[PDB]
Amino acid sequence: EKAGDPVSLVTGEEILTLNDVELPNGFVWSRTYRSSKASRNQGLGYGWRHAFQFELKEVTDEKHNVTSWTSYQVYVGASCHFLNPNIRIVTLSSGDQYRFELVEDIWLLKQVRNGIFSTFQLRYSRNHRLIEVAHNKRPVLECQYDKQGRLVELLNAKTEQVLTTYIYDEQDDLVGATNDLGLTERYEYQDQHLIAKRVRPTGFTHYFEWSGEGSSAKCIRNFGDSGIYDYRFHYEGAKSSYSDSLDNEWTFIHDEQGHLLEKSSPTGRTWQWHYDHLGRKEKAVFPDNSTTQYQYNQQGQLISKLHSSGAQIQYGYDSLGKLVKTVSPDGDLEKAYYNSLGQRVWDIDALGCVTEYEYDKHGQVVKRESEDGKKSRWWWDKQQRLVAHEVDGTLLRYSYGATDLVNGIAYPDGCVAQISYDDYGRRTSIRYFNDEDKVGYSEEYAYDEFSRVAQIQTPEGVTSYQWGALAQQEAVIFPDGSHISYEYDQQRNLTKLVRSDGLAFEFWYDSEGLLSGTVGFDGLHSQFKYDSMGRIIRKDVADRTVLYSYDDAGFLQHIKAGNGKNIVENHFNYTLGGRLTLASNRHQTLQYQYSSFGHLTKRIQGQFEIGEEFNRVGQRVSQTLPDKTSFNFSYDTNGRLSEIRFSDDSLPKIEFQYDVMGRLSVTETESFRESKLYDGVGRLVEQQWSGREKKYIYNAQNRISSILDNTAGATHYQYDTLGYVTKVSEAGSTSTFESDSFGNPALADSKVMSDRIEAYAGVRYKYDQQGNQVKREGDGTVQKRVFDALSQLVEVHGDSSISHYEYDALGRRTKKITQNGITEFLWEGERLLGERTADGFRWYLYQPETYIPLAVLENGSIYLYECDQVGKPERLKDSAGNIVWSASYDVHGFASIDVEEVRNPLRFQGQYFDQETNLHYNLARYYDPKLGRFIQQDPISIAGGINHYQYAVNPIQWIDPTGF
Amino acid sequence: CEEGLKRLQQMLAEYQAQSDVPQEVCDQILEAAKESSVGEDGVRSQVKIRKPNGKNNIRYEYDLITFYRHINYSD
Repeated sequence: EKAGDPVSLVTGEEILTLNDVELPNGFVWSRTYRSSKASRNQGLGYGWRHAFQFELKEVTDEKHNVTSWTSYQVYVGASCHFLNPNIRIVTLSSGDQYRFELVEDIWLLKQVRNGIFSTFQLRYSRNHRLIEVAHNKRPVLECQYDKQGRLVELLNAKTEQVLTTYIYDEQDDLVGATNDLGLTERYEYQDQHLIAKRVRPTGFTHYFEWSGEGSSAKCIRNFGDSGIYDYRFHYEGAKSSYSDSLDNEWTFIHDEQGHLLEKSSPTGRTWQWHYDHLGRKEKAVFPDNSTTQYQYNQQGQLISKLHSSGAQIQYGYDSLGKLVKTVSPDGDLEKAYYNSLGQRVWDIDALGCVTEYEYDKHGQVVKRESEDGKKSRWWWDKQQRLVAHEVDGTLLRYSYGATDLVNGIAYPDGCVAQISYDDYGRRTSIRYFNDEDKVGYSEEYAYDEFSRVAQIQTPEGVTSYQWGALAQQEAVIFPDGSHISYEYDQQRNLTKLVRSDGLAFEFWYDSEGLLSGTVGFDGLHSQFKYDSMGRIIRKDVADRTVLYSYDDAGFLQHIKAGNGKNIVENHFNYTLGGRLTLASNRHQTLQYQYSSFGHLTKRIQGQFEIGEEFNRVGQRVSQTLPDKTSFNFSYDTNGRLSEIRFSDDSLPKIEFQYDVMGRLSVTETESFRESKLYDGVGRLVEQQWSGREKKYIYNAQNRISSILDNTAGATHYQYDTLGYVTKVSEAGSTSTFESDSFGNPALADSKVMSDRIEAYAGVRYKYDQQGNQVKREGDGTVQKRVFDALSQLVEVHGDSSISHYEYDALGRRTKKITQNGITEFLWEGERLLGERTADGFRWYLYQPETYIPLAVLENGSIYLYECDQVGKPERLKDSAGNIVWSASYDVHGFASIDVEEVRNPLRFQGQYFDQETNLHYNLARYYDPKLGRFIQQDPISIAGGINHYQYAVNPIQWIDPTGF
Repeated sequence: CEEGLKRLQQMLAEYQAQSDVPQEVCDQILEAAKESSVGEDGVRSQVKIRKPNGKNNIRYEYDLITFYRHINYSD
């Protein structure tokens, strides 16, 4: 159904729905066409309803007659029950959680509830016409007829201004819309009240053609203005078929009642449904060998749904309520509570932390209470508008402008944001203020003659958008001056992406509409083969292959990756509904263990075991580590980590204190204290370490301009209009760079073919067909690297030293073999936990939510770190307060170690520095500090930026953890 | 297909990104790469940054069915 732009499949009826006004409160005013039975006139034209005029023909026998178009009804769920006889209350209460309460002696409907917080009240005039519509109690809408019973204008009843201006003609049917936004859409019908053409306000005209005559006509050949949507329909008996503008025919077979029985695909995928004579689906057959069986008890309610070779959900209801208990066939099971007033409370999920709700005399929520903080508080005024909202101890304030739009937002720190509005919606400007007279971070938005964003002005620049009269983002213009254009094809599919350099990215699609090939700027090729269910099976890279393989359950089971050499052969074992717990390859076999209720209390990584314990509120306490060391984590109100204790009594504890905004503010120890200070916008500007002070001064473009340090430090940076670093002066010299507004060096010692560099600073690099750097020849040093079939480094040599790397089945480095020995690493999810170098066990402690290191344990000792706002380790001091490790990084990120009492392989964010190759490996890629760009492409090359080898705009205000 | 109007919210959402690719192509690109985006299923992480994620800004932003909680499955 609705396969055609807006047409049916069981019949030739054409159905179109449009919205006229969209108020921020939630009031919706729509209208349907209903081409079938278009002979009657309900005051809005021949076959037109404003979706707000319900009509029960008689007391109960007659149909409700929905605007779209006890004596219980099992097929639909009607529960129309009579009430006191004089004032005829009916209260339809159908199975779609609605309630249409009609009254006699006045012939009108009111109290249309659409949930718990959605109501509608009607007020008619002396005649049988509605003249007032209200949300709950206050006047919202107002009709205005032309003394003929036809609606024309729609007022706001608060401000005198027309909202929708209907325009009829000499045939008693509207030919104009003139909605709230101000877009006039034209409609021309045939000589039998059948729609012929519809001209959109933008300029795209749709046409319709009918085969039959009268109300039983069939709409076929639904073509557009320029053949953009060429749909051809064909009906024969109880079987229909339709083809789009790409010659893709889809067929459907229905039954006498009108339900869908069979659906076919041009590729060969077939879906089947078998009912149980009661209008409820009993058996579902997918294209693959899998049958789903539904089992219903008395009153139905879908109490069982069993999938082939799997489990069942087994929904639960007590007598008439909502979901009371969810079985969740895994080791867990959850429940809730439902009284006969709504307001679901006492929801017990797999873990603890029940959810209580406290309400006021009205129906809106007031307080949401959980275990160990996480309390939500809301304040309401005389109206239904929010005033105060507290989620974690913020208590923001909202101030209105005598309208339903938010005008001012007040923060607990003094920051006040003011929003300006015009005579319509689509806000155009937002500004932030502070306790002092200043302006900062103000954004503006300007629109075209239509209701589309034309340009956006940011303190960084101006970004413009040009549409192709179809709202498809035809072109985007950057603040610098470059432009990026898109070229589409039939059915509005992205085909070509062109930029200012001249290179174009190309896409290809199969008969199913999915991506089946991408051609990049440098020149590549792909196939993207899919199965009969929509899952990628063969990547079919120009040189390598991945060879996925599923286990007929929906999860990945095997990966036979290999291009003839260095086969990967990854294996997994997924259970029913997740819970992988196993990942094997030729090198590593990661195993996991879960508890009864479900908790990763034991993880196995080869021969090492970590283990951890959970609390009643689900928090992780008393973390276990190998070599017989344990940690202790405490908590406080609002559920935040503020105390970390160790198992050794000779180790001090760390205390954390947050600010009024919920950010990490102060971290202290017995002989160390760090303080951070922002400016009121959300950027760190001052850092203190009780003996060291660092300050940051920004420019007018919201960029780090000056960095002042107490220990003989004052660095200045100057960037371009886009943000790339143009020049940098640290103490006595100014280093300058240049770019081509795309992330590539454009100096006198640069050479690029399409996007990759060939020579820089007298260093030559070689690239293969895949795009990776295999050979690097500098000023006398040759480095040759051999990778795997999964774009990961295997070995590196050529510099009188051999190095090999071995990863696990998840892409994380586990073993590193070199001339110094063998180094084993221990990972915790996607973050490095520790390492072993045959001389002891080192543990790295990071922030609770970021990758900033704080302390490191080694040989029963602890050393505290001192980093800047970026997150790179700058200093490392022992408990006595002496300088143990100190270095200085350049603009590119090269480590200049001065004191090397202890080794520190940390880097910007979660990266690991290699001593033999001078590369930073974070999770899956390698970064060169002497070059500033990566050495290999990522699988998110097109979905992560324009340049595939670009790390970031500038390494002063941007990070990139977890590799790609 | 898609014929609805793009409000300011969607424009601001796609503006703060770095791909400049529509959602229908970005989702297909993310689905076509499964061997690199594989992760632990059912493990509460404390890094707030997933594998399909990537580059981000160090600046803080606190910009403002919405009352209840999807438990496991709402058919």
